[PDB]
Amino acid sequence: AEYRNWSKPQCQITGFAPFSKDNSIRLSAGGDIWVTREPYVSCSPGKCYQFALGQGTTLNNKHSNGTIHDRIPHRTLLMSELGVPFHLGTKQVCIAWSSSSCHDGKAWLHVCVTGDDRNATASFIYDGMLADSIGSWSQNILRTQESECVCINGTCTVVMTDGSASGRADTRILFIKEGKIVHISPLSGSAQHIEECSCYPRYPDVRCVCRDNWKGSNRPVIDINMADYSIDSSYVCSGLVGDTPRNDDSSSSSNCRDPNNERGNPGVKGWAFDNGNDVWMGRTISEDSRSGYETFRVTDGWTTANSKSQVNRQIIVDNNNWSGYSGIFSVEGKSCINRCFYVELIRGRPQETRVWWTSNSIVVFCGTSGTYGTGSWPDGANINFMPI
Amino acid sequence: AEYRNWSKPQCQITGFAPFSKDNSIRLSAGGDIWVTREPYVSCSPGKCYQFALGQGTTLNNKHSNGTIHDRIPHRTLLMSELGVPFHLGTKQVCIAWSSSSCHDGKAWLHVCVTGDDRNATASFIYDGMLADSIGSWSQNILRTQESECVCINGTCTVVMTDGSASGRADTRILFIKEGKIVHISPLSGSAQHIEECSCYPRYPDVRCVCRDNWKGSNRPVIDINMADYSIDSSYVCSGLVGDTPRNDDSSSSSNCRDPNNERGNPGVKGWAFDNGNDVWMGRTISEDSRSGYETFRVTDGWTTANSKSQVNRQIIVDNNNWSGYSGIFSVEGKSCINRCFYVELIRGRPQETRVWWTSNSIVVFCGTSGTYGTGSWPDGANINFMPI
Amino acid sequence: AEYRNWSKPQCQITGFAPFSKDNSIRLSAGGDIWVTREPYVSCSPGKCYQFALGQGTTLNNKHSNGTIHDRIPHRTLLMSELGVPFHLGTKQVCIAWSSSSCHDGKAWLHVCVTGDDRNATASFIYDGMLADSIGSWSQNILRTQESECVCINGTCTVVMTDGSASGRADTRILFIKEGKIVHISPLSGSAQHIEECSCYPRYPDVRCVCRDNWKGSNRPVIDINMADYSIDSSYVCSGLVGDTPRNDDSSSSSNCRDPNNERGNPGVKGWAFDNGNDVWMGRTISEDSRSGYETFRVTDGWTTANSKSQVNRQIIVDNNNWSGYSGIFSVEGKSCINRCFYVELIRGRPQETRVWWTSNSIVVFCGTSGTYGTGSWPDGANINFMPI
Amino acid sequence: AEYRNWSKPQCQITGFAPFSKDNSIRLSAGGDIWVTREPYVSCSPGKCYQFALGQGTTLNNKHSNGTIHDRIPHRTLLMSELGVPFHLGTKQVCIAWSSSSCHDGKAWLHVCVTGDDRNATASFIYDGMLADSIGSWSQNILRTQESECVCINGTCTVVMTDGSASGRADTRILFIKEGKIVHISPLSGSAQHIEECSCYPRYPDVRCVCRDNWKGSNRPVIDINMADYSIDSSYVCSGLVGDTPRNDDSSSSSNCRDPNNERGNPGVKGWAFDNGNDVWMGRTISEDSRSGYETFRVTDGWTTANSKSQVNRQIIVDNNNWSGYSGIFSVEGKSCINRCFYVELIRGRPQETRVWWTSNSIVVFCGTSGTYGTGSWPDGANINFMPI
Ligand SMILES: *[C@@H]1O[C@H](CO)[C@@H](O[C@@H]2O[C@H](CO)[C@@H](O[C@@H]3O[C@H](CO[C@@H]4O[C@H](CO)[C@@H](O)[C@H](O[C@H]5O[C@H](CO)[C@@H](O)[C@H](O)[C@@H]5O)[C@@H]4O)[C@@H](O)[C@H](O[C@H]4O[C@H](CO)[C@@H](O)[C@H](O)[C@@H]4O[C@H]4O[C@H](CO)[C@@H](O)[C@H](O)[C@@H]4O)[C@@H]3O)[C@H](O)[C@H]2NC(C)=O)[C@H](O)[C@H]1NC(C)=O
Ligand SMILES: *[C@@H]1O[C@H](CO)[C@@H](O[C@@H]2O[C@H](CO)[C@@H](O[C@@H]3O[C@H](CO[C@@H]4O[C@H](CO)[C@@H](O)[C@H](O[C@H]5O[C@H](CO)[C@@H](O)[C@H](O)[C@@H]5O)[C@@H]4O)[C@@H](O)[C@H](O[C@H]4O[C@H](CO)[C@@H](O)[C@H](O)[C@@H]4O[C@H]4O[C@H](CO)[C@@H](O)[C@H](O)[C@@H]4O)[C@@H]3O)[C@H](O)[C@H]2NC(C)=O)[C@H](O)[C@H]1NC(C)=O
Ligand SMILES: *[C@@H]1O[C@H](CO)[C@@H](O[C@@H]2O[C@H](CO)[C@@H](O[C@@H]3O[C@H](CO[C@@H]4O[C@H](CO)[C@@H](O)[C@H](O[C@H]5O[C@H](CO)[C@@H](O)[C@H](O)[C@@H]5O)[C@@H]4O)[C@@H](O)[C@H](O[C@H]4O[C@H](CO)[C@@H](O)[C@H](O)[C@@H]4O[C@H]4O[C@H](CO)[C@@H](O)[C@H](O)[C@@H]4O)[C@@H]3O)[C@H](O)[C@H]2NC(C)=O)[C@H](O)[C@H]1NC(C)=O
Ligand SMILES: *[C@@H]1O[C@H](CO)[C@@H](O[C@@H]2O[C@H](CO)[C@@H](O[C@@H]3O[C@H](CO[C@H]4O[C@H](CO)[C@@H](O)[C@H](O[C@H]5O[C@H](CO)[C@@H](O)[C@H](O)[C@@H]5O)[C@@H]4O)[C@@H](O)[C@H](O[C@H]4O[C@H](CO)[C@@H](O)[C@H](O)[C@@H]4O[C@H]4O[C@H](CO)[C@@H](O)[C@H](O)[C@@H]4O)[C@@H]3O)[C@H](O)[C@H]2NC(C)=O)[C@H](O)[C@H]1NC(C)=O
Ligand SMILES: *[C@@H]1O[C@H](CO)[C@@H](O[C@@H]2O[C@H](CO)[C@@H](O)[C@H](O)[C@H]2NC(C)=O)[C@H](O)[C@H]1NC(C)=O
Ligand SMILES: *[C@@H]1O[C@H](CO)[C@@H](O[C@@H]2O[C@H](CO)[C@@H](O)[C@H](O)[C@H]2NC(C)=O)[C@H](O)[C@H]1NC(C)=O
Ligand SMILES: *[C@@H]1O[C@H](CO)[C@@H](O[C@@H]2O[C@H](CO)[C@@H](O)[C@H](O)[C@H]2NC(C)=O)[C@H](O)[C@H]1NC(C)=O
Ligand SMILES: *[C@@H]1O[C@H](CO)[C@@H](O[C@@H]2O[C@H](CO)[C@@H](O)[C@H](O)[C@H]2NC(C)=O)[C@H](O)[C@H]1NC(C)=O
Ligand SMILES: *[C@@H]1O[C@H](CO)[C@@H](O[C@H]2O[C@H](CO)[C@@H](O)[C@H](O)[C@H]2NC(C)=O)[C@H](O)[C@H]1NC(C)=O
Ligand SMILES: *[C@@H]1O[C@H](CO)[C@@H](O)[C@H](O)[C@H]1NC(C)=O
Ligand SMILES: [Ca+2]
Ligand SMILES: [Ca+2]
Ligand SMILES: [Ca+2]
Ligand SMILES: [Ca+2]
Repeated sequence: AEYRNWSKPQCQITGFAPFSKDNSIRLSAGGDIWVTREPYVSCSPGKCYQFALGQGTTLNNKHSNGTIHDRIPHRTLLMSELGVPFHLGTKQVCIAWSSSSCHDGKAWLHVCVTGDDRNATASFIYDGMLADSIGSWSQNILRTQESECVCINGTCTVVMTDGSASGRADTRILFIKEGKIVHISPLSGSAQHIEECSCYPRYPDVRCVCRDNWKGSNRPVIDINMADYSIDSSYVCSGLVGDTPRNDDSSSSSNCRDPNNERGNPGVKGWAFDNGNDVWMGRTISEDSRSGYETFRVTDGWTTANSKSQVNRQIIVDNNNWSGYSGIFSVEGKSCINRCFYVELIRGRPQETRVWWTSNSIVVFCGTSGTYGTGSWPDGANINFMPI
Repeated sequence: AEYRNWSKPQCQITGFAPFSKDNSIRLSAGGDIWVTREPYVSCSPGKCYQFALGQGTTLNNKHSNGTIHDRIPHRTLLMSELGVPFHLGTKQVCIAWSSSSCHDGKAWLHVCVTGDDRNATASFIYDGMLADSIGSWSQNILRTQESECVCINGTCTVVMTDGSASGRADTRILFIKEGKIVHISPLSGSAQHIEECSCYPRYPDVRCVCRDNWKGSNRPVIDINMADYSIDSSYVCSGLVGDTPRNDDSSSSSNCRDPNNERGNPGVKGWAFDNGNDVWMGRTISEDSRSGYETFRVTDGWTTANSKSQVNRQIIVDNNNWSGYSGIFSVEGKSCINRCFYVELIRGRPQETRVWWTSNSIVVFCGTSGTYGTGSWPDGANINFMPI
Repeated sequence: AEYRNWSKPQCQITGFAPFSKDNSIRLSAGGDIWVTREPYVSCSPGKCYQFALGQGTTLNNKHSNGTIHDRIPHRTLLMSELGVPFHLGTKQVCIAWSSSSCHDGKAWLHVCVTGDDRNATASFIYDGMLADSIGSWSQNILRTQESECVCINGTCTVVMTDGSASGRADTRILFIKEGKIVHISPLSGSAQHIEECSCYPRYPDVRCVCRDNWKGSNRPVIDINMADYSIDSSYVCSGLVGDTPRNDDSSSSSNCRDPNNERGNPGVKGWAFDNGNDVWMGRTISEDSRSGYETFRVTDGWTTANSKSQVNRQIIVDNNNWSGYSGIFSVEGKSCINRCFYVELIRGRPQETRVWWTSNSIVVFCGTSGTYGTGSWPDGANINFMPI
Repeated sequence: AEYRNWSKPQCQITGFAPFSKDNSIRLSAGGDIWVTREPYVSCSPGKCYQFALGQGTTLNNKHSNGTIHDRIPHRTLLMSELGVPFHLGTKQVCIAWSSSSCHDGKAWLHVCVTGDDRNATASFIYDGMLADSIGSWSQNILRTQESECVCINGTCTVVMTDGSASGRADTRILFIKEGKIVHISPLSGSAQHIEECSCYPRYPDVRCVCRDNWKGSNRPVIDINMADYSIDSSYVCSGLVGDTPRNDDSSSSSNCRDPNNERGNPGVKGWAFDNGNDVWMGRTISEDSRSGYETFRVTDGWTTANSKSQVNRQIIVDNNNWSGYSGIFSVEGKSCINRCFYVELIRGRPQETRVWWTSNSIVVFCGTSGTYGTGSWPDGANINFMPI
C-alpha cells in the first residue's frame, strides 16, 4: 500500500443522490444501541465508516439521562462500517469528547481530545498505536473538527481551536506524519472565530469550510498549503449564507472577507465546496433552529460577493423534522474525486422534553452526475414510543 | 479477479434440494431482529448473501406497527451472509423501498430506489461507492426486480418499470458497467405489463420471467441480448400457469404470445426457467392466495402452447402455511451453471390480524442432479407467541 | 492452498488438558442464545469451530417449548468460532436435523439432513455451494455422524445410517470430492448396528469408533480404506467398555469381534482411539445414565480382548452433573496430529422438568504430553435461575 | 512474519496520554455484558487486545450473584479487540481462573490455569492449539501474572507461583517456545514473596515488577536473562512505594534489598519501570484501600535507596473512585519501545453492597514524549442504576 494523494479533479455533479441511512433512534426503541452525537463519515481506500462520539451508555439505560452535556470522561470515539448501526459490538477507538479521523492510504489516524475542559489532552493514534499528544496551549477548551481530516502523500492536516464561549479562539493547523506532529501553523488571513471545520482535498492543497461561532452567519473558509505549511482564510462569498441562525434570504449578506455580523452565534457545523465560480452548499431549512436540511448550488457564489442566484435545490430533510451538524467527506473514483455529505438528525433534548436523553441518527448523500427526484429522509422515530 | 461470464451450460437437474433457512420470525420472539419484506439471494464467486428491504425497525418495537405499507423513507437494503439472520449488526447498504443486487466478479452492484412516489430516485452503488443515479421517467412509482440482477463480462442488466400498474406502464432495460449506466433499451415484443422480473444468465444473453400485474396469470418472458442491447418478449407457453391468482389446472391456458385474461390481478413475484423444450417453475399451491409453494417441470412447457404435462413435483411449503414472493438466483460450478430459488414466508398483516406488523422469513433451495426426498419447510412461528 | 493429507504420526500423550468451555446455558439466562443439541468441533488449517444443531429459536423465547424433539424443519446447522457462544449473529450454514462437517484444506464440506423422517434429503454443501444430494435409500430415518468427517487428499468420507427404532440399520460409507459423491460402499466386517461415528484420520486411512444402538455396550470400530474404498469393522477390545448403559467394571466384557450383549440399548455417541496396543477412551461415569464423564487409557486395550488395566484416569465432569454426547476431533501440529474431544452437557428435559426446553453447553479438552492436576468442569447453570 | 526482538531503546517519555476506555459497567445496565475481573492488555504487531477473566455469566443475570469468589470452573479468558466491550460475541479463548497472554511476532500464547485449588492445571495454548500443560507443584493455588508475558526472539517468559499466600511460596520462571515449556528456573536473589508480576522487555532481557503479599509494601523486582535462563531479584529502590496498603510518604521506606515490613499485607497488583536512575510507577492514591490511581516519576528512584523526589505526577482516577489491579504492556514503534498501562476499575462487592456481583471496567494510557493536560477517568457507573 502507498499513500493517497487525491490527485484528480473534482467530479462535475448535478446534485446529490441517496447513499445511506442508519435508523439508530428507531432501532433504539427495541434494541441496545449507543447514545451518540457529533457523527461523521470517512472512507479508507477499501471502505466507508461511520463515526460518532458515544456517551458511554446505550439509550435504553438509566445512564442516558443527562446526555445533552458535551464533555464527560466516558465519551469515546465509535467506529463502525457505514450502514452498520452503533450496537454493542461497536469498537471504541479512543477516549474523546472531540475528534477527527482520516486514512492516509496505509492506516487510520484518529485525533482524540479528552480530560479537563481547560487542560485537555489530544492524543494522536496512528495504526492502532499512540504516536503523539499535545496539551491545551491556551487553557480554554481544546477542540477539533468533528469530521474527517485530510491526508496527502503521507501528511495529514487537521484544524484545532483552543477556545471558549466568551468568543476567544486560538486556532492552529497541525501537520501530522504517521501520527507524529511535524509542524504547527497559526491561522492567518481574515477568518475570525473558527470551529468544527469540514475539510476536503483540493490537490495539492486542502480547503476547509467552517463555523463562525460568534460574529458571522457566513461561513469561514481556510486554505492550507501542504507543501510549505502556509495558511490563508476568508468567508464564503454567497449572499445565501450557510449557518444557523441567520437572516432570511432577502436581508442576508457576505462580503467575502469579514464576518457579516448577522446572528452570528452560536452557529452550527456545516459544509460547502467550490466548483469554479459556483458553490455547492447545505444548510438547515429554518433560519432560527436546527430543523430541516437543504442543498443547492449558487451560481457565482464562490467568487462574487453576495450572489443570491440559486439553482438545483434539493430537500434532504423536511422542515417538520430535526436536523443537526453536517459535514463533508470525499471519495476517490477512477477519474475524479466525488463530494458527499452527512446530516446528523438529533433527537431528544433540548427540543423534545418527553425524554431525558439526547442522541442522533444520520443520513448520507453523495454527488451524482446523473438524474434524480425528490423526497425527505428524516430520523423517523416517534418520540412517544421511546424509553424515557 | 476477472469478470464473470457464466459461459457454461446449465446443470441438468432432477429437482431441488434444501439449502438455507433463516428462522427470522421464530427468532424475533426472543431477540432483536429486523422487520423486513421483499427478500432475495445473490452470490459472489466467494459467497452467498441474503438481502431484504428493512422497515427501519426491529419487530419487538412499537415502530413495527403499520409495516404493511410498502414505501417509507426509512426502508433500507439489508445485506447479510446467507444464514446469518438480520440482527442489529446487519449492514444497511443503501436507502431503498425497491432494489436489485448482483456481483460482476469484482464487486457488488446495488440498485436502490427511494423517495416520493411520483418522483423517485434510483441510486447505483458499485464497490461501496455511489456511481450513478436516475430519476423517474413516468412519475408513478419507479420500481425494479426485487431479486438479483445479472452481469456478463462486466456488463450488468436490470429491468425497471415506471408508471400506472393498470395502463401506460413503461418498462426499460438498463445496462450498467462499474455502476455507470451505459445504455437503456425500451421493452419490445408482446409482453404487456411487466413487474418484478426474476432474471438469469443464459450465455451470451440474459432471460427474465416476470409478473403480469393486470391481465395475465401466465408469466411474461423477456429476452435480453447483451451483445447488441436488443430486446424481445412473450409469455411462458405452459398451460400450467405460474401466477397467483389463477384458474384451476383444467381451465387455465396460455398461447405463448398474449396475456391470458384469466384472473390477471394482482399477481405475485415468481420465477421459471427453460431446459430445452421443458420448463421448471415454482408457484403458490393455492390458486387464490399466497399460501403454499410447489415446484415442478412441465414437459414441452417452454416451446408448446398450453402443455399441461407435469412431472417432478415437490412441495416446498405446505398449503397450511403462508408463502410470498419467490425468485431465482444462479451459481457457477466447475462445469455448469446451477439454478436456485428462494421463497418469502410472509407473516402478520393482512392475513394474520392478532399482530400489527408484517414481516417475513425465507427458505432457499438449489438445483440438484442427485436424488432427494420430501418435506415441508414453512416459517414455523406461532403467531400467539409473538409481540403484538 | 493445497488439500490436507494428515500425513503425520499421532502425538504421544499422557492425558488431556482443558481447552475450551462455552457456558451457553449460564449465558442463556441473561442474553439471547440459541437452543441447541448434538454439538461438535472441527478445525480448518487456520482455526477451530464449534457446531451444533439449532432448534430455530433462542432459549428465552416461547418457541423453546418442546425442544426435546429431535426432528423439525426449523433445525439448522450452526457454525461459530470455538469459544464464541451461539448468539444471534451466528451463521446457519444449512438446514439440518442431522449433520457432519469437515474442511479438506481448501473449503468446508457440510452434510445436512432434513425433511420427512422417512423420506429425508441429505444435502452436500461445499465451499458455500450446493454440490449434490441424496434421498433416503431405505425410507427409515437417514442420519449421519454428528461430529467431524475426515478428508484426505481431496476425498472426504462420511458414515451414514438409514435406520429405525426396530433395530434396523442400513449403514453406508460415502466418498465425496468437492461436494460430489463419487462412490458409496456398504458396511462390511463384524460390526452390527452403527450410529453416530466419531472418526479420525489415521493416514493413509480413516478410522471410526461408533455407537451400537441395540446389542453392545462395547463400541464398534470401522476402518475405511481411502485408496480402494473398501471397509472393515469390529469392536473395541477393552474390557472396560465405553457405552452407556453398561455393566459394572468387574462384569463387563468385549471379545473384539461381536457385540457383547450387555445392556446394548440405547447407547450414546462417544469416542476412542488407538495408540499401539493401548486405547484412549472417554465415557460417562454412571453405568446407567448420561451423567459424569471420565477419560483414561487401557494398557493393551486396543489389541488384547478384555483388558481391564486402566491408567491415567481423569474426571472431566463429576457424577453429580449431566453429560451427553461426546466426540473426537483432530488437530495438525507442525510434526504430529493431536486428538481432542468435546462433551455435550445437556440441560432441561427429560431430566430437569422445571423447564420446558432442552439445550446444551460444551466443554473441550486436548491431548497433552505434559503434566496436569484435577478438577470438574460441568455446565454450571442453576436450573432455578432459568426462563422456564 | 519474523519473531519480535524488542531491540530498540525505550522511548524517552514525559508522561502518559489517554488511549482507551471500555465503559463496561455503564453498558451492563442496558445490555448483555460479561461479568469479569483481572483484566489486562497486550498487542500483536498488528493490533491491541483487551483480556479478562469472565465469570461465566453476564451481569444482568442471576448467575452474577456471588462473583466476588475468584475460582470457579466456569471462568474463561476473554479476548476482544481493544475498545470492543465484552459482549455476547466475545471469544472465550481458554478455561482460566488465572492467566497471562502474549504474542511472539507470529502467534498468540495463552497461559490458562484452572481446576482444583490444591491440584490445578496450567494449559499453554499457542496459535489456537493446545501445546503443553503443567500441574501444581506445591498443591496450593497455582497462579500467574494476570498481565502480558514477554517474548524475545521466539522465547516467551512467564512467572508463576504456587503455595501459601503469606508463608513460603514457590515461585518459578517458565520459558516457552511455540507453546512448549523448554526450561524452568527457580526464583533467586533477595525478593521474598512474589505474586502477579508485571513484566516488560528490556532487550536482551526481561524485567518484572511484582507484588509482595506478606512483608513488603515496597515492590519486588525480578530480572530474567533470556539467553541463559538465570534469575536475580531485589526490591524497587524508591522510598515512595507502590503497593497498597503502605505507610504515608514521610514514613515509608525501601533499602533495595529486603521487604520493608510496613503494612505488607495483602498488597495489590501493580507496575513500575526504569529509565536510567529514575523510576516511573503507578499506585493507588489511597494508602489504605484500592481507591484512586496516580502515576509519577521518582528521580534516582531506581538506583538510590529511599529516594522520595517525585516529579511529573498525573491523576488517572481520582480518589473518590474505585480502582483495582494495574499492569504494564509494551508497544514497538519505528525507532523505540513505548510503555503503556491499564487500570482495573472494580465495582460491586466487597466495597459496594447494594449489589451482589463484582465486576470491573478498564482505562488505558500510553507513554508519550509530547505534552498533555489533566483529568480523571473513573468507571462512571451509578451503582443505583444497576441490576442488583
Ligand atoms: C422531481 O425532482 C426534480 C429533482 O429534484 C425536481 O426538479 C428540481 O426542482 C427544483 C425546484 O424547482 C429546482 O431548483 C430550483 O431552481 C430554481 C432555478 O430554476 C432555474 O432558473 C434558472 C436561472 O436563469 C435556469 O437556469 C433554470 O433552467 C431551466 O432549464 C435548465 C436546463 O438548462 C434546468 O435547470 C431547469 O429545470 C429549467 O428547465 C430554471 O429555470 C430556483 O429559482 C429555485 O429556488 C427558488 O425556489 C425554491 C423553492 O423551490 C426556494 O426554496 C428558493 O428560495 C428560491 O426561491 C427564491 O428565489 C426566487 C427567485 O428565483 C423567488 O421567486 C422566490 O420567491 C424566493 O425568493 C430552486 O433552486 C431544481 O433545479 C430542479 N432540479 C433539476 C435537476 O431540474 C422536480 O421539480 C421534481 N418534480 C416534481 C413534480 O416533483
Ligand atoms: C420421496 O421423495 C421423492 C422425491 O420428492 C418422491 O418422488 C416424487 O414424487 C412426486 C409425486 O409423485 C413425483 O411427481 C409427480 O410426477 C408425476 C409424473 O410421474 C410419471 O408419470 C409418467 C407419465 O405420464 C411416467 O412415465 C413416470 O415413470 C415412472 O417409471 C419410470 C421408469 O422408467 C421412471 O422414469 C419414473 O421416475 C417413474 O418411476 C412417472 O410415473 C406427475 O404425474 C405428477 O403430477 C400430478 O400429481 C400431483 C400430485 O403428485 C398433482 O398435484 C399434479 O397436479 C399432477 O396431477 C395431474 O396429473 C394427473 C394426469 O393428468 C391427474 O391425475 C391429476 O388429476 C392432475 O390433473 C407429479 O408431478 C415426482 O416425479 C417424484 N420424483 C422423482 C424424482 O421420482 C416420492 O414420492 C417420495 N416418497 C415417499 C414415500 O414419500
Ligand atoms: C493431582 O492430579 C494427578 C493427575 O490428575 C493425580 O494423579 C493421578 O491419579 C489418578 C487416580 O489415582 C491415576 O489414575 C489411576 O491409575 C491407576 C494405575 O496406577 C498405576 O498402576 C500401574 C500398573 O502397575 C503403574 O504402572 C503406575 O505407576 C506410575 O507410573 C506411570 C507411568 O506410566 C504414571 O502414570 C504414574 O507416575 C504412576 O504412579 C501406577 O501405580 C489405576 O489403578 C486407577 O484406576 C483405579 O482406581 C480408580 C479411582 O481413581 C477407579 O475408578 C478405577 O476403576 C480403578 O479401580 C479398579 O482397579 C483397582 C486396582 O485393581 C481396584 O482397587 C478397584 O476396586 C477397581 O476394580 C486410575 O486409573 C493417574 O495415573 C495419576 N495420573 C498421573 C498423570 O500421574 C493426583 O492424584 C492428583 N492429586 C491430588 C492430591 O488430587
Ligand atoms: C495541565 O496538565 C499538566 C500535565 O499534567 C499539569 O502539569 C503537571 O503538574 C504536576 C502537578 O503539579 C507536576 O508534577 C509535580 O511535579 C513537582 C515537581 O516539579 C516542580 O519542582 C521541581 C523541583 O523539585 C521543578 O524543577 C519543576 O520544574 C519547573 O521547570 C521545569 C523546566 O525544567 C518544568 O518541568 C516545569 O514546568 C516547571 O516550570 C516543577 O516546578 C512535584 O513536586 C510534584 O510532587 C508533589 O506534589 C504532588 C501534588 O502535585 C503530591 O501529590 C506529591 O506527593 C508531591 O508532594 C510532596 O512534594 C513536596 C516536598 O517533598 C511537597 O510540596 C508536598 O507537601 C509533598 O510532601 C508533582 O510530581 C507535573 O510535573 C506537571 N507536568 C508537567 C509536564 O509539567 C498542569 O499543572 C496542568 N495545568 C493546569 C492549569 O491544570
Ligand atoms: C433524570 O434525572 C433527573 C434529575 O436527577 C430526575 O428528576 C428528579 O426526580 C426526583 C425524584 O426521583 C425529584 O425529587 C427531583 O426533584 C427531579 N429533578 C428534576 C430536575 O426534575 C429524572 O426523573 C430522571 N429521569 C428519569 C427518566 O429517570
Ligand atoms: C397500532 O397503531 C394503531 C393505529 O395507528 C392503533 O390503533 C388505534 O388506537 C387508537 C388509540 O387508542 C384508537 O382510538 C383507534 O381506533 C385505533 N386505530 C385503528 C385503525 O384501529 C393500535 O392500537 C396500535 N397497536 C399497538 C399494539 O400498539
Ligand atoms: C409449553 O407447552 C405446553 C404443551 O403445549 C403447555 O401446557 C399445556 O397447556 C394446555 C393448554 O393451554 C393445558 O390445558 C395443559 O395443562 C398443558 N398440556 C400438556 C400436554 O401438558 C405449557 O403451558 C407450555 N409452557 C409454557 C412455559 O408456556
Ligand atoms: C444472592 O444469593 C444470596 C445467597 O443465597 C442471597 O442472600 C441470601 O438470601 C437468602 C434468601 O433469599 C437469605 O435467607 C440469606 O440470609 C442471604 N445470605 C446472605 C449472606 O446475606 C440473595 O438473596 C441473592 N440476591 C439476589 C438479588 O438474588
Ligand atoms: C470481455 O471484455 C473485454 C473488454 O471489453 C473484451 O476484450 C476484447 O474484446 C473486444 C471485442 O471483441 C476487442 O475488440 C478488444 O480489443 C479486446 N479488449 C481486451 C482488453 O482484450 C473481451 O473480448 C470480452 N470477452 C467476452 C467473452 O465477451
Ligand atoms: C509523494 O511523496 C514522495 C516523497 O516524499 C515522492 O517521491 C512521490 O513521488 C510523491 N507523489 C505524489 C503523488 O505527490
Ligand atoms: Ca455563526
Ligand atoms: Ca397476474
Ligand atoms: Ca450400546
Ligand atoms: Ca504488599
